[PDB]
Amino acid sequence: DEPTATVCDRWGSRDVAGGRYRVINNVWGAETAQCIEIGLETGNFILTRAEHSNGDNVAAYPAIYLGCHWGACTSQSGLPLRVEAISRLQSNWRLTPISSGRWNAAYDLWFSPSLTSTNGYSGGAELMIWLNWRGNVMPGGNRVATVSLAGATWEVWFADWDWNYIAYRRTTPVTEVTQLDLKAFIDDAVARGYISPTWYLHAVETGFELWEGGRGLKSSDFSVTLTAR
Repeated sequence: DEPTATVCDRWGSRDVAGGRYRVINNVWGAETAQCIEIGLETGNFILTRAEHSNGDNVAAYPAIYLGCHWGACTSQSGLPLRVEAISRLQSNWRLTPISSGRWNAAYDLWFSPSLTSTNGYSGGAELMIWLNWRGNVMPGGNRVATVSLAGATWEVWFADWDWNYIAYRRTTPVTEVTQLDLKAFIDDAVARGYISPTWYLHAVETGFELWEGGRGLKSSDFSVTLTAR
């Protein structure tokens, strides 16, 4: 049994896996209560409390990440790194779904033309990869395409906000990915004109966007492997 911490602060976080990843409670869109129980070695986490009821606005995105999330960096992440300077990028993840609430299980990658992210990613992009969900929750923006990438099929959604938002929603849900080729999504977004290849990738995250509820969702077995050109 690995050591755990129970984090309930709206902006609470823990370094995990010797500093390689970081886990964030990240209740960014509401004041409703949420706790996660975090395994300090693996970075595995489970929602032990989630009282969100936020209409059609995301209340929270409890998540684990490699890289720099609003200027808070993990240890020796190799990011930020320019998109054109990435050779390979893959990730493992396993999620445990629940039978209630309105939520998704989704990667969230953050880009911008700047080398720093302390002030966020305006003028850059956010690339999501939705693997599972409940409650007919929808990506931002408009559906623009359907695409074969990384060994599966995806809906492509795009919004033009302060940053470019691109979401890939899997055509059928899964509970795990093994060596998911994240660069395939990046290169598709570049080809579409949604990400500039001279923008930096700052952070590779995954977690659950929560609109309503969430208790019992679990994130396990996260890994990211990045290779620079």
